[PDB]
Amino acid sequence: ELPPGRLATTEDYFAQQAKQAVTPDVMAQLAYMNYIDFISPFYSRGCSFEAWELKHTPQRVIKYSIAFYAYGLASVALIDPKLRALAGHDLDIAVSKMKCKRVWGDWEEDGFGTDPIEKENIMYKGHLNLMYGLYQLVTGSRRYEAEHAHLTRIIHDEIAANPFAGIVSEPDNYFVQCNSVAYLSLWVYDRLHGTDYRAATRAWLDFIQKDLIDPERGAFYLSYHPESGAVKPWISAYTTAWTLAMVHGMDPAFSERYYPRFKQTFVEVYDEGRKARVRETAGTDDADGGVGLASAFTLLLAREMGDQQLFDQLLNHLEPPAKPSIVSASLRYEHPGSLLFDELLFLAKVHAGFGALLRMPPP
Amino acid sequence: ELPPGRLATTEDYFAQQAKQAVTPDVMAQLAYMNYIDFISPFYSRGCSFEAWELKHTPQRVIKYSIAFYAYGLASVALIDPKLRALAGHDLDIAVSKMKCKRVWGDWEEDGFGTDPIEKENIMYKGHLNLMYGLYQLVTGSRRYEAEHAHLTRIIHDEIAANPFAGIVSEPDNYFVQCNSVAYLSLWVYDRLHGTDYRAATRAWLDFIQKDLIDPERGAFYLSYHPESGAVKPWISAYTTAWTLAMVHGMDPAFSERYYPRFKQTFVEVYDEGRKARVRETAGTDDADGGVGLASAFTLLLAREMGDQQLFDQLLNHLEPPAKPSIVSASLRYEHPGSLLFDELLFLAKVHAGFGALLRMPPP
Amino acid sequence: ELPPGRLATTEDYFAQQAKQAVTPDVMAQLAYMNYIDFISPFYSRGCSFEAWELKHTPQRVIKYSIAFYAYGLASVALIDPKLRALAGHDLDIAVSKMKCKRVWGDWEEDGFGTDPIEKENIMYKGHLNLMYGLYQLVTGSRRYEAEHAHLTRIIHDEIAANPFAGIVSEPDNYFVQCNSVAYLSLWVYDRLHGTDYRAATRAWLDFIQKDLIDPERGAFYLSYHPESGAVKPWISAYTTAWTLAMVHGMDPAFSERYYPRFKQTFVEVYDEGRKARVRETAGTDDADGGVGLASAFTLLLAREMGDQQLFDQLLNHLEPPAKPSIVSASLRYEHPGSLLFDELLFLAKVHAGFGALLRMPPP
Amino acid sequence: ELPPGRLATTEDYFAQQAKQAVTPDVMAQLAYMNYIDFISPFYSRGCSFEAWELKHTPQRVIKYSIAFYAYGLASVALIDPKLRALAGHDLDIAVSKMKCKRVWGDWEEDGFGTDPIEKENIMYKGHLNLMYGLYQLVTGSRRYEAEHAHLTRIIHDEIAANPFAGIVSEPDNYFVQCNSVAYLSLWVYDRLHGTDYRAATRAWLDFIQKDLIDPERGAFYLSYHPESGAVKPWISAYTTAWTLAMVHGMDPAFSERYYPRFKQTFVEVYDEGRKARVRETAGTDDADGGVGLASAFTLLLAREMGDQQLFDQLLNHLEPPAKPSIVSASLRYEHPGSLLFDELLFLAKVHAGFGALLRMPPP
Amino acid sequence: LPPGRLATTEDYFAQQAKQAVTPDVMAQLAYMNYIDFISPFYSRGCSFEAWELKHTPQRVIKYSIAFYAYGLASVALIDPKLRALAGHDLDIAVSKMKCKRVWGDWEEDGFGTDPIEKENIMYKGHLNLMYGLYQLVTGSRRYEAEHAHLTRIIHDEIAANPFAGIVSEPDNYFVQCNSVAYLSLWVYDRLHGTDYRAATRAWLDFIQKDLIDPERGAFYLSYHPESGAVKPWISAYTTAWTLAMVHGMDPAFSERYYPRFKQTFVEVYDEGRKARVRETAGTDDADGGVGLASAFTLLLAREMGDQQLFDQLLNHLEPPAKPSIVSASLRYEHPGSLLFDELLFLAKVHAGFGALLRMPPP
Repeated sequence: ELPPGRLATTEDYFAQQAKQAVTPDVMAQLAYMNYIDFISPFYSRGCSFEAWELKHTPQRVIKYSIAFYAYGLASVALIDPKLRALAGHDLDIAVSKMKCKRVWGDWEEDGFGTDPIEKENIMYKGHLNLMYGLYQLVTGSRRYEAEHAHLTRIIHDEIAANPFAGIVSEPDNYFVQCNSVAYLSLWVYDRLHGTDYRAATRAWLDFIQKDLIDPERGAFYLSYHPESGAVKPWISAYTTAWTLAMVHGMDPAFSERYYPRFKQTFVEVYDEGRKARVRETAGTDDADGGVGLASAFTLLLAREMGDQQLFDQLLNHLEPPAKPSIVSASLRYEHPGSLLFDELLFLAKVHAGFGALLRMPPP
Repeated sequence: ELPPGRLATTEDYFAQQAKQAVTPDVMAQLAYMNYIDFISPFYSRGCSFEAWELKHTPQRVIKYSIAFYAYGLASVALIDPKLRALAGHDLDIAVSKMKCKRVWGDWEEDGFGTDPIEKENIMYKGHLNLMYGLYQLVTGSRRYEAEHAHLTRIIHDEIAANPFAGIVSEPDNYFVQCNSVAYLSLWVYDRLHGTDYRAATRAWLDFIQKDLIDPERGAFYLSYHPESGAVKPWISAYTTAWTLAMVHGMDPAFSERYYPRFKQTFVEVYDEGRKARVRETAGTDDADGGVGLASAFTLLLAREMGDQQLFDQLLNHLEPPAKPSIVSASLRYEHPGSLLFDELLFLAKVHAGFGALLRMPPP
Repeated sequence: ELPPGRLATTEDYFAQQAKQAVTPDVMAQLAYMNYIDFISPFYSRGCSFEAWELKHTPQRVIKYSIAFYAYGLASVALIDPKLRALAGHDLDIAVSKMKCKRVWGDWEEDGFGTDPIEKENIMYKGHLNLMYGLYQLVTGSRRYEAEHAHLTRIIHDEIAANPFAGIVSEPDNYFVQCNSVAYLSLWVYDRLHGTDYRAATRAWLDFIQKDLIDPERGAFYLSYHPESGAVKPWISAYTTAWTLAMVHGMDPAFSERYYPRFKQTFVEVYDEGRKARVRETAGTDDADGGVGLASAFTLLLAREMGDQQLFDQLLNHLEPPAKPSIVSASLRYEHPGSLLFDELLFLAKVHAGFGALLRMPPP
Repeated sequence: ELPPGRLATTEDYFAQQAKQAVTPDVMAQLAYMNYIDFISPFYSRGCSFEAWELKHTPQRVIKYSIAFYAYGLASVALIDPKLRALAGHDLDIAVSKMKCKRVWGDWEEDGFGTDPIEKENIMYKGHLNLMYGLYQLVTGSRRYEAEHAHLTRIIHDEIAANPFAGIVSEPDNYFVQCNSVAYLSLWVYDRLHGTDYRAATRAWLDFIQKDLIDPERGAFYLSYHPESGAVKPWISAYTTAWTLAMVHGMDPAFSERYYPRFKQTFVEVYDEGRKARVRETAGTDDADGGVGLASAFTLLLAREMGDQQLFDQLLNHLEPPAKPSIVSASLRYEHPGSLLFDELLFLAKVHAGFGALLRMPPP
Repeated sequence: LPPGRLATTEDYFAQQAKQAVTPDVMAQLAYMNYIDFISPFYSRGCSFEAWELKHTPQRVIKYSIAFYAYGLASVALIDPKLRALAGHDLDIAVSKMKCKRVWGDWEEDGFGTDPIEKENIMYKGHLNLMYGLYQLVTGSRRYEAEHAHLTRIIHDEIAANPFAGIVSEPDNYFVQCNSVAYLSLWVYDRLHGTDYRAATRAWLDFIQKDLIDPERGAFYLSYHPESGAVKPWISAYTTAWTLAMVHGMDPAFSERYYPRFKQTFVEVYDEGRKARVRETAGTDDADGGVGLASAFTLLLAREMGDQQLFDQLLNHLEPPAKPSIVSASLRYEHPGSLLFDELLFLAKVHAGFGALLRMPPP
């Protein structure tokens, strides 16, 4: 059956790639993304952010919104070849908008520098480098090749120069989740050019397993701070869910080791097995604390790991209270339950696996 | 009878040109446009937009407001010779205001360039080139002749240089409706100077019939993107209504072919044949989705095509809930149902046909 | 008797000059104008507009507020010699405040220039030139003589250089009412210096009788636009009332010709002959449309023309619903019915005739 | 007895100097003035006006607030020697704050000049010159001696240059009350240095008795305007009360002459002799019109003239409806009835007489 | 456990011995560190989102950051597993303290463009103590150059003044702000083996002559060197803060006045279960003025080892503030004063300013 308040079955979402068609509700999300002049997020390459003003997206989170849209569009390209030209066009726009000062300008306003790419700031330039790669996989266009080579060399050189494996975001803030994106961006560059930038990944997976994970609980600590050597002593569900999802595309064995322990630690099954919600940290019964993204990031992880049961449970918790409706063949939510809501449900519904995106066949 | 909340019969609007007089409610709209110091839209040539601030007109849509007023005024000049001097004065102001940075400045704010005319941006300069032509047909004034020749040569050269037939708006955004205006502006230049810029029209009508239209449904796709070759895979009522209305003035056979199919696809007759409302896309029962202009643009198409029944039905849907009143011989609407409301009802009530404007007798 | 909500009889207002005393309510208006530190309009020469902020006076209309106060004060000087020194002091302040950028700055904000006097802008500099003259008639002070000569020569030279008789306001906007003030300012300069700048008046009265008036209806068209020669094809009561009032001081025969026709066209007597209200244009029953000044400007015209009956009727319409009260010997209105309310009722109550102000005896 | 809503008896206020102690409520006012970090008026020398922002004090009136606090503090120094060091410290701050541009900057914003001291502006620099003097009488400090000599010489030279006796405020605005302060400041300089700047006072008292006072009513006209010779033809209670209070310190005979006539003209005793309120002008029954300070300035005059009965009557009108309370040994009013409320009640409660302040013994 | 309290007074006082913070202190550290962008200790940036959300007035941000820092230095001493974290938070505390949002009132008031060069001890005293506590906790020489520069400015300015200490605003002398400056010299001396603290004896002599009422054990509000004036009101928050800091330099001084301070200002109520603190004399009203007398006295009670008064004050302060833990993170629905979560944090963990001085190295 179709549980109440849902738009399509878990069977339907997982069958999209095989049926070579997106579900009607994913098509209605692409319509929200592309249809109305000026105010749709993928209307033009311009430095126009009307779509994010209307959703009340905080400035600091727009970079994550654009990136999550981009990762979803790369899966749409793989699902339906008739939509691959459209997905490529949207990715062109995603890259253009990602480079606008509205998106990266927090870096300058906080006093960290005038150039968002030259040093640090992996939370921005990791996502940008992955988007450059996914654009070229999807389209075969060399439009951003020069910028892509420049940013990839910056990421490689900065990893090589650091005593810890990886790159900080704000100075003296190290986040595994933001590093995972940077490392995946090196895999994609290597797939495009036959280079071996991804070689640095082994050292990184060794490093994050020493100080930054609780292996019994299958959960990463919130953050690391190289100057003091401090690890914030709380484990984080959203941090772990995101990291495991991306690492599965580079070292599947790593994510398969920790995933069942991650679920025991954080996932609460309820309503006689029909629903699930995710605790953000230990020592609490409360779901979706902190940034409120544990359930939505776990939905993406469930998709990456092929876990239909947990996917169905999480989507039954997340989607119905958001009261989705289709108006003029376009998807809207009356009560989005978190930041980045339509972005993450879109991405989770279409996600083909970061592994599959790496191996994407040419046009 | 006169249906309730309407100001004049469909017979009266269609009879204006023959009776050589505008209806009282059209005269009351011209009064709103011209009467009150400072706050009327056609008060002066200055870069003053108080009239648009009071209507809460979004910046990006002011260019369309001024242009629609201009197209209406050109029909007023043809209807009533006693109003032709007034119409000419308002068109002078329309051109002046259209050149103010408040109107075109989105082009610079989005990062596309400091000059709105030199390349691309046909959604602005197409309307501006048509207004230059209509000003000169109405008045016989050579005030803008030099600017008109310069912009016409830019449009001609840009068409000749493109591998696709026509000109983009934002870079890599191609809209048939905005191109239709550019092509009509070449017909008007040709009428004024005995040139053959309109020769490029055949190639354009061939091109938009290959990839950009669904001929069974008589409906254009939303947009085309030359870099990717992508066509947004949704059909658009407002896009089609506007395009067919303008093309009818250049190749009437083209619009006559698609019009009946356009009506089957999008038009919903309701209230026992008294009213009509227009769906914006396929796969929905919802009227006036998207930008919300399908009904109002179809009202203009009905006028262009001489379809009194559909004109009457659409106006019975649009005008009454907007609660029009005449106060001190000046027309206002308490609840305009869309953007550009008074502009499009004005234009639809007076529209003599784009063909007739081309053949306008001298003063 | 004294109708309800009125403060004094029409007989009393018309008798003030003969009794050599203003009525107590006019004295209470002078107190509003002069009494309270900082917030009274005539507190100081400074560029301080607290009095206009408290009345919510729109920026563009402050120049008209100051001017109307000034015209009233010139009549106060003529009515009561004991108040002539005070009236002169208020006129000093009126001239100073008129020259503040808060007052003329719209000229620069609209993009027309950085100097409000060098060319055009007669709606500002006409009023300023008349105020310079009235200040010197009232006081005998040579304080502004140099500025007065400079501005009078600018107005004279600009009239001489124009192919039409007079001067525009905004570029290509000609208003008879604003020109009437400029021409009267030349009569006043001539009275002060024995010059013949007023000679240009004959050509102006000839010109405004050809194209700008409807002689059967005794009413001026809204405006004239010299580039196109277009006349906005609506007649205006406030335009006509103001123009006839000022022209009566230069060519009384002209205003006497049109006044009875003006009243038939626009004035509605109601409440069994006790009240009157003025239509702003033709083809309406609605009173005080447009800027909403037709009744108040007609009150001043009735005073200028010596029409006690119409004066009484208009004041019975205007004053009572405004709910005037005297607090601490100072006049206030709870519900002013229009812009410039206290200014125009003040001016109409004291107005000695523009002819009489011209012939003002020395101090 | 102690009337209801009062904090201390008139007997207690008048006995403070003799008992060498301020009343508890005066001590609680000094606490409001000095206690809370940042937001108390006498917190620091800085250009910080948080205390005046919280009381919503209009910018133009801050100069008067600081000055009235200063005059009160000079009496506190005389009443209680244990508080004289504190009073001196507060006067140091009063002088510093008085010199901040927030306080004098209206002079520049109005266009009268960039220097508030060089010419005119006696409403500011009169108060500043008196404060320099009172600071030095109270403390013996030579901190401001150089500035004090410079400003005293400016005042002396400007009096000597004027054809009328005294100095204008805004150009062409002469106020007796603001002049009275300037003249008293010369008496204080003379007491400090054995000079004879006060010699100019005889000519000033002769001048203000000719044109500026109504001798029958014992009341000064609102203001004088030297360029026109105009006297605003209304008498002013607050103007007269302030002037007589200050003149009593220089020529007691002058104030004793007019005081009984001032009370007949303006003071209304009510509630069977228990209360009094003061009319601001003639030809009204309304109390505290205009700036609303007639009652509070008359309270200070009653104190200066030793009139316990009128002091008690006015304080019974002013204090109770203001709903005073002491919280944490600090005085507040829930409903202050006028501008400068706590400042003027403070000053009136402590005022030792301007004569006594002149004769202040050294520390 | 009284209702609306989160932990017993026994639990807070036992933290150092148990080498663990209580769960509610851990939940305060989580509020301080957990959520991206909006948590106060998220980054070194000149970003004040955390203080915008708490509606912290500009002039008081400097005190918020400093009180967090003093609490974190005690956390380092209580739980060695949290000492690296506390060091990281102190790094951020110092960075944020140097942002113009924090010190910029000095320039807006017209006193100067440099907040460190002269005067302004209410700012640079706290900053100099934070530089010291950062280096005690971490061993990091990151700020050593700035710390030496500011310490030498404070020493030279004390040496130049005819009164013992340094003004805040020009001609405003506050004992509480000076107490911090002097303690910052003790910490510099502990780090470098210098004798800047030598100036302390003259300072304790001076504040006992004119600035205290010894019968009432209470300091006057402020002193003004140009006039020699002492504002003639005694202040509870002024005294509580000063006695707490002086206890770390001259314990005998604070032990002399503490019992008299309590008689003068502290009101025990609700049958001995609660206490609240009068801000001045001649009033029955509690927590007048800046409203910090009760919260500063809670810190003093902790410094002086007075469990009974600590329990009484916390029973007055915490329950009406309606604390709750959501997702292992502490919030208060109705904070009863400025700097509420900052001062309850500091009072719950405070090991004594003496103990912080003697902090064992990394």
